Amino acid sequence: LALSLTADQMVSALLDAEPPILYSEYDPTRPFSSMMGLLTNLADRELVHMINWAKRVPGFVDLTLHDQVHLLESAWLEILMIGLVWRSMEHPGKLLFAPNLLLDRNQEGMVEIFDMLLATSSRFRMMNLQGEEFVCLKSIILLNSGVYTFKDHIHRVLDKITDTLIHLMAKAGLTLQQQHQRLAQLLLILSHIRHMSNKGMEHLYSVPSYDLLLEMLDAHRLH
Amino acid sequence: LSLTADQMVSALLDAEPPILYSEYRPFSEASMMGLLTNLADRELVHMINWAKRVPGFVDLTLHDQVHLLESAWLEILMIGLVWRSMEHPGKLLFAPNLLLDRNQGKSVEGMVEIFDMLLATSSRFRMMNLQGEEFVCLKSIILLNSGVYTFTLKSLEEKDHIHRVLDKITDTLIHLMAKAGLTLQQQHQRLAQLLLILSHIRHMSNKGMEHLYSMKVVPSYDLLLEMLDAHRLH
Ligand SMILES: CCCN1CC[C@@H](CCc2ccc([C@@H]3c4ccc(O)cc4CC4(CC4)N3C(=O)c3ccccc3)cc2)C1
Ligand SMILES: CCCN1CC[C@@H](CCc2ccc([C@@H]3c4ccc(O)cc4CC4(CC4)N3C(=O)c3ccccc3)cc2)C1
Repeated sequence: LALSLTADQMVSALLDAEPPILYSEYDPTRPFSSMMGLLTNLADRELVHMINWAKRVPGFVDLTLHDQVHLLESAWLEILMIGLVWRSMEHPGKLLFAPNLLLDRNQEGMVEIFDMLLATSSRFRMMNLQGEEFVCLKSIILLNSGVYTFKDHIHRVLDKITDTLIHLMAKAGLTLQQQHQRLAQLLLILSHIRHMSNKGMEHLYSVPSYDLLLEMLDAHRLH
Repeated sequence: LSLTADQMVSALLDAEPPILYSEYRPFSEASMMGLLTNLADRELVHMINWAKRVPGFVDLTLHDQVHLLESAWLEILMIGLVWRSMEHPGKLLFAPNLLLDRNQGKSVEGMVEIFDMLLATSSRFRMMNLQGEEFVCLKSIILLNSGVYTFTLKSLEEKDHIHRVLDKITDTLIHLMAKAGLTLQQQHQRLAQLLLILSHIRHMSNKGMEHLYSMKVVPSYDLLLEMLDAHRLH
């Protein structure tokens, strides 16, 4: 039934599903120093809203809960990262983790990933990434990050998102050549977001459990 | 940059490296990694020659060429392996005389996880019926794209050039698919499917990089620079 939405209906649904921007849980009256504790706590709170968002991506909830959890397990860090890059676009050289937690690169192994995220924000700024495009990209990360590491339904939803992205670019006046060129440009940034998630995962080990994710998904009560 | 799509395909097909063999030290679990390392080392030399023939690559500085190869070489080995393996379900065709199944990939801690990811990519290629012309385009995208987000006025010019070459490879992939008779819808859908596989190949390369370091092991910047930094005396 979700595969029957029009491109405009798909965009509207994704825009409406957007999660809120959360704040860091630091007392702004106290001394600043604890950064990883604040960032970890923010990420933990941002996961619940991510799950609520995922449940509104058309087609996601037609999957079994087991497969929903596996997609979230694969995608959650990439999704946190692309959200961070999106909100940092208009803050050259800085990362807007929260509206009260804007850090620059001067604030072991952290700067390497900080620089990669700053480079993604700058690429988004160079391409003039639109909000409608960003929500489609985030939905593609959710469905594609865990699809090879477990499928037909996932691929049909991914195809619908590609159609929606192309529709947005055609509506913006791009030529057919510019549409395919921009689609490729946006999807190649996803490979860099995967790379960052991989390197970020290494840095953090230097993971939300299946049960935690399943609990956040709040299963229906008639099994 | 002025090549047509047809000329791009032709240049990429002509640049393709040869399929190398393993030595004919009999094969055993104990000798496996030595055999695979020796093969990869020989493939890397041909990979350098191939890269210099990818349109637009040698227009970049030496330093940037090295950086792009440093970031891409394992992905390139892997996608080559997945392509060689596409017609052999359940097996990885490292060489025509070195065709392994995943039970052979269990002797080393952490190998079977990567082996399975590679088999899954091979299966995906097969389900998509990936064409040879599409493959060489994807391999060229990996070369130009994997390191472009990890690099001055010269750097800005290099990045603009890389993105222009990437755009012409996109145009080439679309041309191939149009020529194959796909609708415009099917063309953008297949372009997206192909490019999303590159995210999985990046993931496999990062996991592979961790596995290689767990064992002992990469081409140094200086080694890659030595092979790329050729003289003109031959
Ligand atoms: C209860 C189960 C355990 N939990 C479950 C979930 C797990 C959470 C681990 C965790 C801890 C911290 C981050 C932040 C963070 C926070 C919010 C954001 O939106 C984005 C980010 C981006 C990010 C990922 C790179 N990050 C860093 O700090 C960082 C930024 C630049 C350079 C180096 C590091 C994300 C994720 C811990
Ligand atoms: C001083 C210079 C040092 N050299 C520089 C170059 C470096 C070479 C390290 C090196 C050693 C071995 C591989 C093989 C290999 C060989 C050929 C192929 O086409 C592809 C592959 C694929 C690959 C990377 C995953 N692999 C494995 O074994 C493997 C396969 C499945 C699961 C787990 C592991 C590649 C690369 C060492």
